[PDB]
Amino acid sequence: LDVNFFDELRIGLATAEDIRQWSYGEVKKPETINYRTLKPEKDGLFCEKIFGPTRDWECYCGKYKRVRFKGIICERCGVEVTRAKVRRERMGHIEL
Amino acid sequence: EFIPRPVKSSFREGLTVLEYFINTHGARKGLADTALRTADSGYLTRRLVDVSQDVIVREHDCQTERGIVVELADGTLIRDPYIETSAYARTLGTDAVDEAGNVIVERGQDLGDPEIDALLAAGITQVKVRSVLTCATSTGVCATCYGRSMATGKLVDIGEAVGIVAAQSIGEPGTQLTMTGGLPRVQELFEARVPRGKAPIADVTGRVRLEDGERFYKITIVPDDGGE
Amino acid sequence: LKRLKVVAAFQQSGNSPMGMVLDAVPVIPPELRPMVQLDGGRFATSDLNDLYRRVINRNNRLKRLIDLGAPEIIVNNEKRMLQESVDALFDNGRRGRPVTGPGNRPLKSLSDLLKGKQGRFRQNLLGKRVDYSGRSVIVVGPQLKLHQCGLPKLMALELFKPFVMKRLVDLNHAQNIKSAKRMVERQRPQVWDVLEEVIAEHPVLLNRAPTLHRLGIQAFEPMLVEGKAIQLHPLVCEAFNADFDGDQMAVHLPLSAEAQAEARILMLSSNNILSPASGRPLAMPRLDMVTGL
Amino acid sequence: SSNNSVPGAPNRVSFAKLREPLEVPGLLDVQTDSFEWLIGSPRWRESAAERNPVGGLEEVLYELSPIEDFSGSMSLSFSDPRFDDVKAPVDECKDKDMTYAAPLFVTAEFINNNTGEIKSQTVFMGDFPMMTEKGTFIINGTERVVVSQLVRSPGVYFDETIDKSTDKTLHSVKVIPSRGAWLEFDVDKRDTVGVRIDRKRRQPVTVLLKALGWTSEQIVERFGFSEIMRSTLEKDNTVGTDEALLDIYRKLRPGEPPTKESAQTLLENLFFKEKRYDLARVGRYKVNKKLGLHVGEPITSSTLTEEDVVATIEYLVRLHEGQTTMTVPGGVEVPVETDDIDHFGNRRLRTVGELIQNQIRVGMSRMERVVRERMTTQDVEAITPQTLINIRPVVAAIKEFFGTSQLSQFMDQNNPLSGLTHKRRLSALGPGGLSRERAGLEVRDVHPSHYGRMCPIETPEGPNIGLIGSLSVYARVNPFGFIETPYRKVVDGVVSDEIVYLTADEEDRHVVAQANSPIDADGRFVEPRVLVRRKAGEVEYVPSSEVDYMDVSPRQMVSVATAMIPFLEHDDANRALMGANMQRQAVPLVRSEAPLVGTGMELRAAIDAGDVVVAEESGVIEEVSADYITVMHDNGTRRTYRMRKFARSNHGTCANQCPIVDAGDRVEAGQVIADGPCTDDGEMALGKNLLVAIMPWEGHNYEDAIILSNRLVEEDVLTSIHIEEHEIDARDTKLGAEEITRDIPNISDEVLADLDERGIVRIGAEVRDGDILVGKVTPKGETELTPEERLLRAIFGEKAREVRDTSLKVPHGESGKVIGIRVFSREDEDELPAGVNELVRVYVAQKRKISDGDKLAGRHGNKGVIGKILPVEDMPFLADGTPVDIILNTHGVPRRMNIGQILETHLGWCAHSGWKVDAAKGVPDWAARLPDELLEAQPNAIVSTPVFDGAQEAELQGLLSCTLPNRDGDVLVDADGKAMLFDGRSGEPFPYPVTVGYMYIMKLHHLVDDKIHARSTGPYSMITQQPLGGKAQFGGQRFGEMECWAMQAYGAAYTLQELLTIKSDDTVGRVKVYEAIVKGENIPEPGIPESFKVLLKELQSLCLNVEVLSSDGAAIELREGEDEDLERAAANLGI
Amino acid sequence: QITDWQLASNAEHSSTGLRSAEVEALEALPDTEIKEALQALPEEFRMAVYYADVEGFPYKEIAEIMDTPIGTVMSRLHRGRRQLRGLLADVARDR
Amino acid sequence: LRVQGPREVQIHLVREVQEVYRAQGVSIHDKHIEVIVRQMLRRVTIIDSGSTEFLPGSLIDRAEFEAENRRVVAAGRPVLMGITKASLATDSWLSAASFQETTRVLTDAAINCRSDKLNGLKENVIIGKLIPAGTGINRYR
RNA sequence: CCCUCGA
DNA sequence: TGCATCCGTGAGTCGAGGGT
DNA sequence: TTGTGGGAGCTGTCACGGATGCA
Ligand SMILES: [Mg+2]
Ligand SMILES: [Zn+2]
Ligand SMILES: [Zn+2]
Repeated sequence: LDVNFFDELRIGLATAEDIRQWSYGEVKKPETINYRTLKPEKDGLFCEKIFGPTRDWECYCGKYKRVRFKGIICERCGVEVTRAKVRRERMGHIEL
Repeated sequence: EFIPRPVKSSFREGLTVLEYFINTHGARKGLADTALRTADSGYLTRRLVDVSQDVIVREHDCQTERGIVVELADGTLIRDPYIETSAYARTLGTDAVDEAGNVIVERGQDLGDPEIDALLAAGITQVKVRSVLTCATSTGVCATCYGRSMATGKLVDIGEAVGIVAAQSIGEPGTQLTMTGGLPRVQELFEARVPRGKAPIADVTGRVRLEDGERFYKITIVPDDGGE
Repeated sequence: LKRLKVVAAFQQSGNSPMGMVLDAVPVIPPELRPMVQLDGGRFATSDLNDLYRRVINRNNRLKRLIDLGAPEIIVNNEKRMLQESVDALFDNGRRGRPVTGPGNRPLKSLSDLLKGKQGRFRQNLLGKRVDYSGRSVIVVGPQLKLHQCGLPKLMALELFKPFVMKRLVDLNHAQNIKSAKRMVERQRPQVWDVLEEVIAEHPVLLNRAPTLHRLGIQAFEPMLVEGKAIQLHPLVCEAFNADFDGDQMAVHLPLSAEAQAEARILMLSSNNILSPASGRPLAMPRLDMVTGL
Repeated sequence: SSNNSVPGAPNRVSFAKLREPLEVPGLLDVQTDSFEWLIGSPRWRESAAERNPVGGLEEVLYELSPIEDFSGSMSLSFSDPRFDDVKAPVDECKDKDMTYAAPLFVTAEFINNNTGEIKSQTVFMGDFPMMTEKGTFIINGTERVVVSQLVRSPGVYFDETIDKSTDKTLHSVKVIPSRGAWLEFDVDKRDTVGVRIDRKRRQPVTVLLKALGWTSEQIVERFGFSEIMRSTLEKDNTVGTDEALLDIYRKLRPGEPPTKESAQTLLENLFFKEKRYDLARVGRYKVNKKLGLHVGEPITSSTLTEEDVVATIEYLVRLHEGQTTMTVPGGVEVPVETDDIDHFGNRRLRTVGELIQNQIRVGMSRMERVVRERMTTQDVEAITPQTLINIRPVVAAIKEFFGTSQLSQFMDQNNPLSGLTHKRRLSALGPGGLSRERAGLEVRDVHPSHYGRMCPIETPEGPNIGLIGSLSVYARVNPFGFIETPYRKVVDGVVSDEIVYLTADEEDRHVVAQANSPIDADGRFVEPRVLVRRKAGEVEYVPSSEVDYMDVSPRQMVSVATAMIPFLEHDDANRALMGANMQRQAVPLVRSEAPLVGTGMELRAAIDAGDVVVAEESGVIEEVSADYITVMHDNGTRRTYRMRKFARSNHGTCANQCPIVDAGDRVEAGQVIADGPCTDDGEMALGKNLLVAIMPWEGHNYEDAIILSNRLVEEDVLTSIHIEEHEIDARDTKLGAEEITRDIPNISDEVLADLDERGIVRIGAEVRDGDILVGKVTPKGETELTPEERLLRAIFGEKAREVRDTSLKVPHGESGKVIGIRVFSREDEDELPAGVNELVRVYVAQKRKISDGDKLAGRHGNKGVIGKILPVEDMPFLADGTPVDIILNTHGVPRRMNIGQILETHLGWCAHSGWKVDAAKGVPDWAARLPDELLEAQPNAIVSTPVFDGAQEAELQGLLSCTLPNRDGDVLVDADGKAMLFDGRSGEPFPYPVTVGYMYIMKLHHLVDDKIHARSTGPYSMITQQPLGGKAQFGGQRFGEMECWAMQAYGAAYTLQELLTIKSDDTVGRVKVYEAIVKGENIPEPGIPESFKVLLKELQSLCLNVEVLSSDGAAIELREGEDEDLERAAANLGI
Repeated sequence: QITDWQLASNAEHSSTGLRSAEVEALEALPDTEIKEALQALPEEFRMAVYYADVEGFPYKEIAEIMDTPIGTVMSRLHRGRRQLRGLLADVARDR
Repeated sequence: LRVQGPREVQIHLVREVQEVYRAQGVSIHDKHIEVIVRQMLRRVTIIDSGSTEFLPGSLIDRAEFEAENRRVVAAGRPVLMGITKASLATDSWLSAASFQETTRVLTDAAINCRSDKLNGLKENVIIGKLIPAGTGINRYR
């Protein structure tokens, strides 16, 4: 928890290196989610591999569905088994 | 623009059809005006809150001797019309001494209602008062220059955010201002704009030569120093 | 001098101007650009996703053209389109036409999300929606004292719900905190005797919009009242510019010792009799009272 | 007096003295005329015969046909539009979320000239939505109105604007058609005349003149008199014809290689080619009367002609000199003047039928694209009128229009008057109209041409003021879309009975007198000198020899709702607008009661509103039940009217029709058979007659508050019925389909006791806050089971799929009786959206009594909320024990300028008590003028005060003398209208006579029950993590910016922080604060607002590297822990 | 902008609702009826049931944590489930 | 301002605003208007930059102008600033961007690597810290 | 966000 | 190069419930 | 993937300051 005593708050221009140092993977596909299964398409704007898991402690394919498995990255999914909260603080990027 | 024919009827008698129709022009013009006027006043209030927000009281007294002189009053003294907003609630800058040696109000008193009454009763016609114009504090203002907190009646407490109270006090009645400007003029001054219809002033003391053409005035000032 | 203001700034602690040209675009986390299913089987997406999708589509089509060794005119067309789609993503409408959604509505870009009275600054940081707050019609209630307000029972019960729950478990009316919750939600008759206990001496803030000055928010001591309306002491009307032709007011419950103390001391109605603009009193007899006296 | 144009209508005796020579037209005619034109109904045709008849559809079809191919070989032409029957009745569409539509067929004839063959066919166009008998539409189940839209008529318009800097008087002209490209001509600061075409740069007008064919000398000959045209031609860049066309094309297409012939083609297509450019018959007539062209009444073609362009250019250059006259080749003495944008001869309205036609046309053209596309890609002998026509774009156009247009609106159905005025509205905004950011103040003003057309009183107080008006009583829209008003023709000084309908245009050429003008019984202007009006709000006295027309009636300027305010002319326009608006917010009460004091307008507004059941034909009542009414005509045929019973309106008010006839009764055509929601025996009854006292009462009616007798609670006189529709669906989700079930997790058998076997609440149950109405469960997933839920499921071996409770509950503060359940299934064949399996609506009815906080008002803008409901024994009472019903504070009346409310009160008393003027030894003087059969009245008589012709002051004072007494011979109200009241609290009499009387009071649809709201804690927005908004969503109040200024000015730092972190945004501090309060300990310290992190993330998304640093200068990590709570979870499971 | 009405409408059919601070707080507070029932069990039984069907470990792992053979962890598990089924009469309040 | 000096401008402006409010029967105490006017006269334009790092023509707060003048051992004449421009030119880029013209303020703050001291109350409001006023002052806190 | 309404 | 033009900035608060 | 083939809207806003660009 942040003690909320920040001295200063500073801007500058981001370098492409900074933009890649923030990113968790490149969004390569325009598709959002399957019209049938309502699940985030891989490499899309809602992909779970880079942005994060939609459901708490659940990977994309279901091989790791528990709080017991925590921190590990599913070698079949590429999805990190953690809280869904991460989907509000993990940026992707796009290589132009 | 006023209609030449007046509504000769009272609402007790009951207006005719044309009187009623005619009355609606102005009725609705005013109802519609109210929305734009309240938006204008609100924008001004937001800008004032922003410009004044960090102004807070920081210390009790900067101990300055600077201030401004306010008038309080051919056979008798006529109370000044503007005592309520410039003299009252100020901190007295210098002792108020009457025609005799009496000390009516001492330097650094509140100038409440009893004090202003005692001042007028003693023939005092001018007083020096502390102001935030003359306040010497680096950041913000000091309590003694600001005077009493209008909300509490006592002298302003050290933490008060008087910028927001000032912006609110100026904005709140802004919707009362109707029709160089009214509320447009308040905005013109606060925005520090070059005013429409600007009256030039003298750059130096001297003599005036006034060339009076047709729709063309030409003023020349010859300085007392003798310069250009 | 104009031109120097830029160069001198780029001439301090690195900060190379290369950052003004981009080879990689950052993509905002997906929670901040939601997509929700609607009644009907249709979806509603934030504009940000359509903008990023146009960027992605055009960048991929440019990749395809570069691979196919397309004519230079066509690849240049695609590069210009990519520039324009990133321009839309960042600040739509700033150059040329804005990317439009249905109804010829310009999609709100990342710049719009920050500007205006709807952007994050004015809409979500300098003011926000709060918990422990209610709203209702106001009625006069002339029997009150200056420091008091009539707070409806069904408002007080909700506003104080966790307090009355703790007390319900304190006095054994409930066995656990979950049953206390169920009790307050079912409005079992035990709660009301407890309610008047917790409400006592706990100040609440009343606000009436538009708040034109600080006296547009004032603290009161709540008296439990019969009915569904807030009773508002008749002498504070002038301060709120409140009449009783349908005005409504908002109730806010301070929680912390500090917030309650600020309410009792700084904001209590009977401590704010004087106008903070003119120094004169405002809680003065106004119309009927005048004709009485 | 009798008002007997309606059969069986109650006897409302009228104080009016002038005679109405004309009757109020069908108040729904504005919509029925329009739609029956669009359709081409038989009725419409007959009307045409009385007056070349084509219908809106026929017009689209003839404009579109014939459809030739690029080679002129094969032609498709649409011939006849016809309609099938309606697919389903109105109530059936409402129940099943359908659209009340009829199938549209057309006759499609395809010709092949190369083979000479002809294939006719009947082609189906789509399910065309239908207007009801009430002038509305049912769209996807809900009832809707298409509001008429105020647009500027096609034409040519000149205005004068002073120059920005130079202070020179500049002139501009806009040629604006009903469809196509705009044209503009503008003179600059410099004296060059310029043409602006579709916002392009201003080329010299000489460029266009030479591109049309006019040579340099041919131009100098005509425009030489104006040294402006000679100056701009000497300043012209190039001189020639095809070079001019070249420059036109160059400026018209940027980044484009110009070509002379394609420039010729494009320019001839833009304005003179009837394909994509059309100013309608309105625009043609407007420009022809504006410039003087074609005065032999030729209406053959409606397109921009070259001669029209030349005439407008010359008009502009001569208006720059401002000469009062002009003449064109063949022109006719044309006045030169600027145009008023707001004058109702230049501002027309597109009604419903035209609004629909304008979308039909778009769909048809999009379909014609596909027709021309199919004609090439298809085998020429294998095609048919069915293979070309794709009706997808037409159906999509109609659907889009009714479903997204600003002008297709949720019908407001508080009461019949609401819907009646809504159908009659004139709205300024919309597509093709003016936009809201361009809504100046002058479009909102009352314009002198609105007289008799748009009511100057009825309009909104808030942001829509002057943008929404309502049509005047006697007004009618002409086929051009202009509003006409009737006038009696005055021949040389006699006022005949010939009625002529004038537009605002034709009105300024004449002069108009008033309905208030004395005349002898034979007919002649016995008034010696008149006070009249002419153009631009003239007001002048004049001899009756110059008066051309006179008003047909007072209230001619007034709308329906406005014409229902007794003593309107005693009320200032502000409170009168308030009264007109608040009538349309009255709620229907359980028992409806017509006003003792009304105008002649109530009855005729109820009938035309439609919520009243009226007999189509004369007959005898064969049967009457609460459920239906059967009349046996003299024909031998029967007719049965089914009663709407406790239907829910769009706004939650109860639409309950009730029969007013008895079995055996004789009824005529046009007689009301059953009352509607706010009707009483055929008349509009929006409120109740209340015994009022005008006096302060102990501050409980301070500052507009109202005091009520508890009688109004006990006798249900201000009780209303309100019906909510709670709807919930079981649909397919990411973890499987939801199920509507009685098996709810974490719920005891007790709380389900009122549900049936399937999980829906049982009909007739009483329901309170949080009661399940429909049990539902949503697939959850094992990771989302709480540790307690996981333990319980393991121990008791529950193999059932893990679900979370997503039941539909009763929302906070709502309660009532379950009136009806309606359910649709996918197992059964029921139209449902995709993925939606089960749908169920529970209807709940609450009987709301009047309460502290409810809003009441009279008809004169006299609004208040209820401050206190006193026991009957506490009210001030009259000398015979009668407690007054409502106490209105005296201080509220005089400064609002509505003593109508007082005058009504007086008349209300008189009508309640009944009177008999002496009339012995002659009729008195005050009664001489009007009263006649008003010389006496029985108690609780029903009287009308027509606006501007009602009960005069002297006659009112006279009735207050001859008031009949009560049952003991006591006169309780003196000749001033005052009475001695006893203080019911103490018993002592009040020291002074108080005005008491009867006043009509309405229960406005602003009730505490709807408005009380409180939230401790609830839902949060996913984007910002701040509380949701709105009562319906259980939201939190917005502590806005000015509120934070208020909090700062106090120096209340901790309150401000707590409001801005733990009460909204701090996602861990929220939980820890609720936890602290529940555990009885001190509230913790705030965290970081989530919205600040959201701001930083948005900035990073803008490539801004915003970091937050510590004292050291090191970036701070803005994230939370993973296992921050491990000890206490074990502690809570007891391990 | 995504409407609050839209957020709530969507929450009506989602595996997890728009949860309130109070719900979270209660979930982070003891479930008294359940905690007392678990504390009634002996240590070995409570630990076996907790490891088995609260944390969901596989039985061999539950063995390796309590260093007892698989059979006796299974014995402790089934018998602690029985004892808790007896101890929890508030299943009827929730079932 | 340039003729009679700053002390006289402040008098002029307070009086000329009070006149508008007086002609409409509105009583504003002078001290509020003076609090606003004071913020219009807090900077000086640099005519000759002398030996300091100030770009000529820039508007510099009188306190920091005189402080950096004292430590360099500089031609500064007072400026009258409108309230909107005195607001957009504050040492807090957060305060400026949240007030008005957000895109421009943020572009400049980026180019200039501006570092917000986070000391104003509004800034403290935005981040969730106790405002430096009233009960949030260290003296009382 | 828009529409209609409320103070 | 000296302005005129064009462009970009801003235009009150909080509520209700119905929609894309 | 082959005779032919340019949208639907729109302005019915206003005041002010300063870069932009133009002769
Ligand atoms: Mg009010
Ligand atoms: Zn996986
Ligand atoms: Zn000082």
